[PDB]
Amino acid sequence: EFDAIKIALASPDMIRSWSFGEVKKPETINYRTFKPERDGLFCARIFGPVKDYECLCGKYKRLKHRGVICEKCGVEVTQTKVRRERMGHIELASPTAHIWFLKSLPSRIGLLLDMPLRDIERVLYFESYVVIEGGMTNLERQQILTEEQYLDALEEFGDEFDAKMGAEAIQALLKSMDLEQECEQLREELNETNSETKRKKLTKRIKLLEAFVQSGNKPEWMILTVLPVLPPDLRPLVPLDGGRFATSDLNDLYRRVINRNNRLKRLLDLAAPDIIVRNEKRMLQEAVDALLDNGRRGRAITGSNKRPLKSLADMIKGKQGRFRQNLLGKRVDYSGRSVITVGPYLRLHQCGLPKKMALELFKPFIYGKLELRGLATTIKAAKKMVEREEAVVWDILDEVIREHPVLLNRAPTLHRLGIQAFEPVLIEGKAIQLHPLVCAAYNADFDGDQMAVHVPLTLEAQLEARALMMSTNNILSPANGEPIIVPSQDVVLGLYYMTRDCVNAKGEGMVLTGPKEAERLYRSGLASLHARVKVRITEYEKDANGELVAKTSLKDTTVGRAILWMIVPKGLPYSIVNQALGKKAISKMLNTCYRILGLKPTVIFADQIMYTGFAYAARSGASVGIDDMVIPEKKHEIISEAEAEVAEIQEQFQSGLVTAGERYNKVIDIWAAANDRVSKAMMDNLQTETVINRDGQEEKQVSFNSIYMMADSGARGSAAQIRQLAGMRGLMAKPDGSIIETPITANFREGLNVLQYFISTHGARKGLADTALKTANSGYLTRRLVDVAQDLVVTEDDCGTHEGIMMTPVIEGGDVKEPLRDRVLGRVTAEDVLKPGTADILVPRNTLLHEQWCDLLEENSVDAVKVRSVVSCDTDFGVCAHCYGRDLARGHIINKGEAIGVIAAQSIGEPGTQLTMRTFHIITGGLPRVADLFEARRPKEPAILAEISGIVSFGKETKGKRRLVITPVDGSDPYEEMIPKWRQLNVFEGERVERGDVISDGPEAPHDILRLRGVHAVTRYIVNEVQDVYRLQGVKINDKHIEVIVRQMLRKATIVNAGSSDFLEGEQVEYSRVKIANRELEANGKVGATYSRDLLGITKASLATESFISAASFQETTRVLTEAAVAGKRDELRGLKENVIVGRLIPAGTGYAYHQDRMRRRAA
Amino acid sequence: SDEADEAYSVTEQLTMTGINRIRQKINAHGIPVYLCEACGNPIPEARRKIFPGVTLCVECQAYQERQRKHYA
Amino acid sequence: INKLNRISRQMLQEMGREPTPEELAERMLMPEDKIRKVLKIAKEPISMETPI
DNA sequence: CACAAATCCATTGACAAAAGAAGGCTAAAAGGGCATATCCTCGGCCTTTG
DNA sequence: CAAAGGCCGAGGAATGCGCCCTTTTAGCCTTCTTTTGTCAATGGATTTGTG
Ligand SMILES: [Mg+2]
Ligand SMILES: [Zn+2]
Ligand SMILES: [Zn+2]
Ligand SMILES: [Zn+2]
Repeated sequence: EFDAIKIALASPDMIRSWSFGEVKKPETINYRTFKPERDGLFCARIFGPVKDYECLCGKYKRLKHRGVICEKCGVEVTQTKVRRERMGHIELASPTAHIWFLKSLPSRIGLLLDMPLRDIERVLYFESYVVIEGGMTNLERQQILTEEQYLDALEEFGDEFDAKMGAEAIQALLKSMDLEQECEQLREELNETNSETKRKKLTKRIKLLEAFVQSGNKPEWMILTVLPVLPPDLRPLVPLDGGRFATSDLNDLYRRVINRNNRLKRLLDLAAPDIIVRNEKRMLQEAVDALLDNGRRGRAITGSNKRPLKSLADMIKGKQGRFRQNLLGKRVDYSGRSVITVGPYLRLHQCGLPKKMALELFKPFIYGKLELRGLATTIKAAKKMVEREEAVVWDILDEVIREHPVLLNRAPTLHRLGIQAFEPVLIEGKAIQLHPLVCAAYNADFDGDQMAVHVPLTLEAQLEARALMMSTNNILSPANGEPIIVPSQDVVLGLYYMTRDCVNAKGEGMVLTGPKEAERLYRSGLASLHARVKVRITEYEKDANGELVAKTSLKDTTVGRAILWMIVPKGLPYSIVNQALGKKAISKMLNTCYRILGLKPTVIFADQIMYTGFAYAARSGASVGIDDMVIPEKKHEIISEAEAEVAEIQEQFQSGLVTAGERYNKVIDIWAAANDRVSKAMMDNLQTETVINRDGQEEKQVSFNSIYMMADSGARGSAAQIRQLAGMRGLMAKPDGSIIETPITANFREGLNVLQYFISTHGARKGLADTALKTANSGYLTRRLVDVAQDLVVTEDDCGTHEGIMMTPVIEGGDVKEPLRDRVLGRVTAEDVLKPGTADILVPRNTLLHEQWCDLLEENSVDAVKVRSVVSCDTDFGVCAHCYGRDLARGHIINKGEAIGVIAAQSIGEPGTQLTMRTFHIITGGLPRVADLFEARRPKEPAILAEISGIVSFGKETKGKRRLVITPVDGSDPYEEMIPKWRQLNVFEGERVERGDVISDGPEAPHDILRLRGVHAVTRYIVNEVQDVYRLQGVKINDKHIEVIVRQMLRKATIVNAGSSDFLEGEQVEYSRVKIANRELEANGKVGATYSRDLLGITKASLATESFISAASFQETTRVLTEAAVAGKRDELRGLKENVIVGRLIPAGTGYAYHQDRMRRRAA
Repeated sequence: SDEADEAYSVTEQLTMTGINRIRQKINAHGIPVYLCEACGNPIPEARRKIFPGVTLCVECQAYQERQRKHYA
Repeated sequence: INKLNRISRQMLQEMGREPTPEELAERMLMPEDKIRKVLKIAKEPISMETPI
């Protein structure tokens, strides 16, 4: 409908073009009748009627009188939503400089006049006259004169002398200004001003002058003469209860302007002196300022309160502004929340919706059904039916709800799995029943959390929920393709108890005929669930071109192993269930089922796993007692020995043999060591038990202790919490991080006395205070990242580039901490992978390295594959599907369209929430280190590099820094470095060093790494560091996501050789533009311009957006809007955030086709 | 999550990082130095038997502890 | 309104707790409906940006 | 298939009411004139006082 | 020769703030003229009755 937004400076005439009438009186309503006034801010002539199709007084009260203007009040009879649309204007009696173009930092008026800000402010607030074209009389244009000086200069000069003060002075300075002429003089000086500050500011000014020329703006429009008036329904004066009214602050500021403007007209008509009229003009200036942007002058005028009034600039900016939480965060209909419960019988695709929420949300659908089937004559009769909640509204509910997903969403949507479409299953009660295997995605436990359900309304949104967000489509973490459907705690304890043998149970060494017979034997109670039997198992192995050959054999398994084999689908081997099956065993079981069989068998398998886990966990009868905390008997022996050691060390310290802090360290170490012995002793007591037996002799097997079974099945708990339960508690911290050296020699099976329970409170309160505040800013990294990587979208199928990073294993000194197959799975190869025979193309090229190719690669022991990276993609304004990879949220390759930048932001932010919130140093860690990493900050101690290649050489001695020069083997050596002798060198002056090499030691600033070595160098650096943190805590997140964030980082170019192109030299340009520019200029008979690639921290790169509707969201709205106005910018929308704001489809998801067809039209 | 389980993780990390810092400061395995690196004095036998690998006698050690107490 | 405030500020002190509008209309000369509407005249309504 | 009573259709007269349309009257809202001259704190600032 | 004190001024809460009188302006309130909706007559052109 518009396809683009334009912006400019508003002319006085255009401000009257909008207006429907000039507001003159300050009044608002009548105080008695409450009727709008004849010229007040709430008028009826200016801003339209108060009731629909009904003039103010009431002569014309028919909709048949539409559009006619009443005669007694002039109020045209229209709809009173027109009053929410019509502007008015205020005829300022004096020009008043628009505060944005004056008190903004560059001050477009100031840098456009080539005048200092204080000087304009002196002319403006009536300090000093200014020469405005003073003829030939030796007067200086824009030369300030003071009062006395203006008088005496006027002495001997009865001739014009043309000097003025006030806003009229600046208006006559701007109006007289010739913009192209100044561009010409500034080009002629830039010709011959070849010195840095002079020609620098020359060019920096000619840029704005040429821009003011192009944008159509006139320079003097920044001096308001007419002032527009926001319509009444955007600043209402509505009544509250009991004669009470509630207004906007905008009405106060508007009244202040109107009063002072009317008084100024009065003063001028009354011929008042200079002091009074000057002061009235200053007052009108400050009033208009406060109206536009209250607070830039100082101080923010306060209302009938202590707090400032809110203004227009405030009405847009700030989280209470329009952009923040009215342009994105909106309250939505057809929605509602409740308290979630388990509902463990559902399938992965459904959610128990209460009948009452379902009857409220689906109201219009139900009304339509009752009037379609004839059960309700009209919509009123259907309304009464479903209000009584009769007997057929329930059948209609079943029919309407039948295939109609509902979006379930929980409050911290860290990732896109905090929204999933489920099919509603109607239930009694008022709690939403949420599948158990979905809590991991939602981060939802059933101790009182709540969920919001929304209802898709369109067929297209029904198909987006079903096809896209349905819970049985999203089962792999989008950050890393491991399935997100891992069974959690009753399930894994069920599968562990059943799949866990003991030495002599009922029915040992029977040879069952198969899993059916083992189940029939167990359920009749003839055999126990863990009784090692020979069982005949038929497993089907797709060892073929997907042929599924069957093979039967005689395995040795427990009865539960075989009972559970009945649920496993065909393609899976039998060794998958033949072990104990803790937590990781189950996650890997689902994973291999997914890598063999796909998505439908995996969803079925997940449901069957949950069902059998819950069933055999209930049959487990796995309680928790007090006798289950087996305190080891050697605990007080170990504590006596440790107490003796601390007493001995204290005796030596008393004899001056050690210091104080030394002995503190010694005793802290003694207590940590004795705690380790107690924990080890208790776990070796707990983790095994004796039992008899076929032949009759005692035999040790793993313990069936319940606390241990829960810690060891991976179901819940771990040996540390087990240590606190039966072993000793240990040493406790303080909030400072110091360690209280009086340990907790007690456990929780015993008690703590008052002192130890006090001492533990220190660390407890510290941890809770941190977890309470981490919850506050839980999603700041995700938001920072989606600021910069938002507009990045997969827009192309293949770019064809042969660039690609060389993926290899990370060998962290010893072994590998991440193999090549893991780092390379899912990526598209960039070149042919040759066999170790060095003549056999193993994987040819553009081959999505799935698990087959990845196994082929690890098999030949090919350990350096060149893969295509998102950072080396030759695509413009996007990425292709080949340089990206596979999806990792769906097993397949990425689709053309997928908005991978937002996926990358959330895939780095959500997993980051599992990291420490405060940085800790060991290689630091925590989230703050990751944020600083992406901000690309300069480390204070940069290991200096070798900027040029050549023979090393030194120079002058200690001019602060020891000097060095590198001189090429055949080239010039104009680069020398002030190497600090503090920077203790690494290479002697007699070892010729290659370019891009270390000189000093220390942290490498990524800017220098990028400038010395390939972009691949900077990208490998960044991914290796940030993944260092993420592996430090144990969290897995792919490298694709860091790579796309980095490609958003280094997206600016700096031009060295401008070539035959049209780029200025020392200029930074969007690299995606300069690429196409040099490509085109080299297409024709020119040569391209060569640049130096840049790098910006995410908060710096996201501040450079091609649009301005988007950039006014996460930035200062005021600076962005002032700049866009003076630039005459137009936003051709082409973005995600802009199309969200303006209310159309985004170009990312299903909207990609809409935007493609629309671009077809706009190019036709 | 329960809001106390994450608190547990925070407290665990805090205490462990403190414990291991105060452990690394011990440097039990070491070299027999036999003489002070500050005053060259004879580090007495008992102090080298208690702390294998000392570098300061108790006087210079306590001195350094005062300064590193304040800072810098 | 200024006169109403003056007479009330005096009468509450001299009469005890507070002047009921019948008492003001008696002490004043008004007809006790005019006084009630004068009381009902709202005052300086509010900033709709007020916190909740 | 021929002749007189039964009944939808359109004007007349009379006219009750609804709608304005003015004229008059208050009360309400706006405007005008007024003629001795001029609090509490804090702190500089200077007169007086010793 | 300095010190106390008397004096003046530069800055803030607020227990702080018009009254009496003339003159227009709004609006309500009654009174009357006209457009409009209604009840009853009073034939007059199809509908039915008849043989
Ligand atoms: Mg909860
Ligand atoms: Zn009207
Ligand atoms: Zn590409
Ligand atoms: Zn010593």
